[PDB]
Amino acid sequence: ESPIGVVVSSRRNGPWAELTLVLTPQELDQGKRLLLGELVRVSSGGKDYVGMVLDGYYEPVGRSDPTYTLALAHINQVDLEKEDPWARKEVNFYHHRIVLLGRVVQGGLFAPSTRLLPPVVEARVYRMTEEELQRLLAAYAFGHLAYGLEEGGEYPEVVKEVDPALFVGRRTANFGKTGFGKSNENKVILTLLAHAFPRVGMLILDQNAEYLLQTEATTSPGLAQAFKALGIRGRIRFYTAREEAWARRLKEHLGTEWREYVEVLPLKVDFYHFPELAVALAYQRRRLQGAEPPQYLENAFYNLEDWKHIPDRMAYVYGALRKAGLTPRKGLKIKYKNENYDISEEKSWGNLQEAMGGARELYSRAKVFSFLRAFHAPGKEANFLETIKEDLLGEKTEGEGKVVILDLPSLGEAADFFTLRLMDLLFDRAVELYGKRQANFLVVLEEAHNFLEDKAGIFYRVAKEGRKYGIGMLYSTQSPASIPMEILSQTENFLVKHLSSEEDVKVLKRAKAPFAFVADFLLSEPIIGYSYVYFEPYQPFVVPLRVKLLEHVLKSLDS
Amino acid sequence: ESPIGVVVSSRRNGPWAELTLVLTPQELDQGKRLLLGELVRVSSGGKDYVGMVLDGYYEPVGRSDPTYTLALAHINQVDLEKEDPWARKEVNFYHHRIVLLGRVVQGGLFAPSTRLLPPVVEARVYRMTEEELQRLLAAYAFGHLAYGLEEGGEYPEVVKEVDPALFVGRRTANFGKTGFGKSNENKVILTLLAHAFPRVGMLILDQNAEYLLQTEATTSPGLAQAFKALGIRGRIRFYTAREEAWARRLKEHLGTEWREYVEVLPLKVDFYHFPELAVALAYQRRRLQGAEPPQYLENAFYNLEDWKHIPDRMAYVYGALRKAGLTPRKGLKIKYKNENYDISEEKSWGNLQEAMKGGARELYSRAKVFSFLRAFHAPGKEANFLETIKEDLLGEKTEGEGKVVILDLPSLGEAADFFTLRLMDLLFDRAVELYGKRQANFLVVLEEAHNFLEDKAGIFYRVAKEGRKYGIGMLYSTQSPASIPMEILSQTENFLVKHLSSEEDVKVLKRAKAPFAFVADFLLSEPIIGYSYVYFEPYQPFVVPLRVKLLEHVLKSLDS
DNA sequence: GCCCTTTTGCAA
DNA sequence: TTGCAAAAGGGC
Ligand SMILES: Nc1ncnc2c1ncn2[C@@H]1O[C@H](COP(=O)(O)OP(=O)(O)NP(=O)(O)O)[C@@H](O)[C@H]1O
Ligand SMILES: Nc1ncnc2c1ncn2[C@@H]1O[C@H](COP(=O)(O)OP(=O)(O)NP(=O)(O)O)[C@@H](O)[C@H]1O
Repeated sequence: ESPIGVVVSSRRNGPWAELTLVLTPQELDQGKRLLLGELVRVSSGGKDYVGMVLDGYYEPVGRSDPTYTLALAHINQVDLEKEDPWARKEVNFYHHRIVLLGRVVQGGLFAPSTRLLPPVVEARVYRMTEEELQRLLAAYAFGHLAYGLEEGGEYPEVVKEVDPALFVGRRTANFGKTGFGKSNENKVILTLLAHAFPRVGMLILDQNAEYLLQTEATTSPGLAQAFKALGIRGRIRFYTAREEAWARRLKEHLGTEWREYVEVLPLKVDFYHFPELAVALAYQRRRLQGAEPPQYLENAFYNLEDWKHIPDRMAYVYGALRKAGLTPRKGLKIKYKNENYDISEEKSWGNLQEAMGGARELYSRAKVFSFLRAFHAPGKEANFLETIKEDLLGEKTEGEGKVVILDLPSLGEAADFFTLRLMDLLFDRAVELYGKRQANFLVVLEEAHNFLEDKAGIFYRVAKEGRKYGIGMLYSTQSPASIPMEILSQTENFLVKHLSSEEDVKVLKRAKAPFAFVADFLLSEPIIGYSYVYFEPYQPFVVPLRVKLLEHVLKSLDS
Repeated sequence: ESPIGVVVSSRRNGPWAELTLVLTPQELDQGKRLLLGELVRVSSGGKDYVGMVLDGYYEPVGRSDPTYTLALAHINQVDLEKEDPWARKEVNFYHHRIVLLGRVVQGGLFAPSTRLLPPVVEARVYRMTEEELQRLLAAYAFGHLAYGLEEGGEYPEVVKEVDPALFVGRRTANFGKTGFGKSNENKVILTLLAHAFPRVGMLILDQNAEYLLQTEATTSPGLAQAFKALGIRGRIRFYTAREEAWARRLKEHLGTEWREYVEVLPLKVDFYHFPELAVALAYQRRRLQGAEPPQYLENAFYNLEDWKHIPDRMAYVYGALRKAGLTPRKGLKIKYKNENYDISEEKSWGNLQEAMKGGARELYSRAKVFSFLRAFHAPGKEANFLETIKEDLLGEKTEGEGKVVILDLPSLGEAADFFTLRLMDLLFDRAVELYGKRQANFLVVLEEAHNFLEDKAGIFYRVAKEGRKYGIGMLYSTQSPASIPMEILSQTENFLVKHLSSEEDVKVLKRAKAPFAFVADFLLSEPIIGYSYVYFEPYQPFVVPLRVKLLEHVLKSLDS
């Protein structure tokens, strides 16, 4: 409980304040060392700061010639330690560099950096204890502090706790090369949130079919299995286009009672039941792809509801839908003029075609509804977009919280349009509902480099304006250089694993200043599960961690 | 009132002169210190300058070895403040570097930089007093000077005040990261202006439904609640397409007397009363698009006034409107040929269509071009919200009344962009027409400015360029300096910058304004909420940190 | 984004 | 039958 060394300098180096430290022969012989990246406590005029050891080098102290002294001692076979204690007391020194991150304020928020530079004769450096480290961090264990693989740098009793106030309404980045634990960390965080704070909903853009169920050895279990193990019931809603296959897999991997944990829903709708929905999708495709809508589509989009009362116009619309190539359910009847036809049968379909208001233009241009074949399935009668919107922002659903997983791969090549439409609809509804209830849901999207780019930027709008409505993002990109700076600069949290490239670390430092002190560690130490966590404004400095395996988390939390 | 240290050097570092300062051990022991970014007064040849503390470092003075001395003292375990004062007295020095921003001359005008380099022997540095700082800032508090979160570096008695000369007629910028106080600062400025100078009109292009009512604990209260607290009556005009819902909210929050503070109007009009408005909107829509509106549309737009006197042409126009989809009110009559139909009924409409020219027939045939107008149509309104807003802002009856206009853009849906562009064009044209008879004297609040100031041909771009002549101000927030063109950034007069994380943002800011080169490190390193770097031209052409105030505290203080 | 084609409808 | 206007899909 005394200073490690003696401070012999200080300065302002860029936007940070440093101070040099010297370790004397006594402290070096006793066995006191300092690991690079360690956190120390600096006292200057009665105040306690937080420092991080950056560098370390050897330099002569006083008027000495260490090279000559050591070379001569080696030549003469003179054992310095046992024979010349007075010669081992004038070369045994060592310098260090320390950077003042900020000052911890009691009952308040960590004050970053410092505008005051301490004189040399009024600064001390004390090693930090476990209680102080816990007070620094804590102010459901998600990981514990650890400095590299060095012995004595592991602190299993210092942990970082998951808290909805850290993730809800704020963007979180997740970087790290392949096989280093991004998905495992995401699963751990989501499981802990769902288990501890059941009032938070999530929307998962499952791009790789790895979240609901995972059985290969190349990754940890999935959310469905985790929920079953933890005892969470009736919180997962799964939307897929392969309902039967996924139900078979779920039954196999969860037993005969899988329906108590997962609700499987289809991504199909009978467009002969929602012609207005079909028109809206066709009209919105143009806007979502840059260009402006045609007038013959604007007119229909605005007037279809009125058209519904004119049987002839409705017959025109249904004929356009059928001519597009959408197979109807067996037993449909049209009423052109005052005669009932059967578009399901080829004979009556041709009769109606030859027997046959803006609906005429729609029938002529019905070659534009062909892209809707992906989402069309006869006899469904369930608007999945409305179902998702109600699940996420229902009046009564407030509180309980729901987890929504979308099986994007099952949608073929329409996944991009479907995701853009869903995001636009959800954000518009959230903006409308402002003041009546907060959205309070978290958007999870892996391979975010794909989604964070478009015309009109639905995801740009979500990232840059979701804070007010409690709409938080948590994206994994695997390479910082692939994310636009316009979105990188708006990210509050960070979770960076090992990054091999140099451009990646340079971009990370450029986007977030405090990440310049760990670039060398990231470059040189390829360790799996080792992450540097940064959280504004509660913990505005980089801290290393050893993330926990999902199996271990489940086993520990079962009790 | 004694020099803090001793000047021991000076030079011309690039375009700025600088000089080094030394703090002696006696002063260091007394407790004197200098904070980075602090403002100090420099005396040289009978003229006082204004300097900023830039850097600080430790360097040995004289023939000494501080490293060896301190290491030996530590080894021998001798307290360095009670046992060996003569050894502690030769290593307790410290250097500072100071930059001269300029000197104030005549009536507060700021002479920039300096062509004269002061000799070391006759240059002194005095700490600046509260009176001097107040004079510096001055020539209804908005924020008090503060140097970071360092205790002892805060001056609650030094404030920057709100004055229409600062804002109206000049462009202001409001940058910062997401969640740091841009909206709160905007609301503070607006509330102070509306409480102090009631002859300044505003136009808030609301985009998130936050400037009228705000109850969620994620932003400061709304302007409606602020006005209710401050006792300002009959000054807010709300334009929205959700009259009933907003009336419910106002009733449930402002109380039962809410109609005194907020006046609600709808964004819907009946186009059967303003066919000229319908045709003008349809014609303007395409021009705001690519270009070259069709000849028939041009002809209709120019000659509808003449058409008004011909019932046959007007019947063709009304038939076109009805065919587009717009619903007329019950009991409408059309005089075609020599007959009076009732287009509100199916059979009458069919008969008229069967019965049915200088340009009206082509419009009737191409009736699908008016479909988009169904996003504004509501039978039985006869309001012309565009004209009403024009009278509210640039009306000749006001000559100073104070009118706060808030537009609920989200309610419109996908027509908000076109509506905003058309309204801005109309307002600017009217203001240009009014030049030489009366000034507009109003401010245009704009949020998410990067959406509007992108294209060089935009009406918002032209307003930003040419509004000062006619008295039209601006105040835009964008969250990122990199998203605004340099052409606008250079010409902007006022700045209010919060924490910025990206190096590109700070580089852009310093490229646009040279004096912002001394605060890049602070911006990058300190993520403080509510901390602002204000720079106002031309009276205060240097960066001064502030501590913006919460709207709740501003209200509670102004009540007295 | 930008630049041609095809089609319909109303002259003549 | 031809010429001209105006809207919407293709290629690059
Ligand atoms: N904290 C950890 N401790 C130990 N092993 C871990 C840890 N995190 C991950 N792993 C191992 O790393 C493997 C890959 O994890 P994974 O979550 O797929 O990384 P990843 O970021 O998703 N790579 P990828 O998503 O394919 O780009 C797992 O199967 C584990 O064996
Ligand atoms: N000067 C201040 N002092 C204390 N809290 C503040 C101050 N300014 C803002 N806040 C708080 O900071 C949060 C964000 O407020 P807000 O003004 O909406 O920031 P913002 O910049 O408008 N967010 P954004 O529109 O995305 O940039 C709220 O909780 C405010 O109460």
